[PDB]
Amino acid sequence: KVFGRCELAAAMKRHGLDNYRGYSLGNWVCAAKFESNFNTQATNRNTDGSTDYGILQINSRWWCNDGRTPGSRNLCNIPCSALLSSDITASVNCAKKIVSDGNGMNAWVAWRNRCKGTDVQAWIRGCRL
Ligand code: NA
Repeated sequence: KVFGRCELAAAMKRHGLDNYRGYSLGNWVCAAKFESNFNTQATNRNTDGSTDYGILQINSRWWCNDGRTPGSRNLCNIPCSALLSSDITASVNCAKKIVSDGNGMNAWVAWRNRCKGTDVQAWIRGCRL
């Protein structure tokens, strides 16, 4: 499913991401925009053999099991395919585990290079939250 900007914001807010670990909603919508362009079915393979899945492009090396990433840890205890669902619940639950990790949202390269330090509030403006 391809989410609308405000539709995703509301869905993320309802799942408790607004200000989770101090990161405002704008940060999460911005990350999803540049990671997958709001497409829950987005997949991208990396040179190390791992693959990123879903709206938040969660990596198979440490967070989910896709059956083809040797030495993966599956920290979110879930099949990577579950992260491609129209229901973002799984991606959100795993993201909360990731952001609590230790490096915060810096775990997401697009957020560091394209969202961090910018006016993230702009991503939820005009929305009925
Ligand atoms: Na894994």
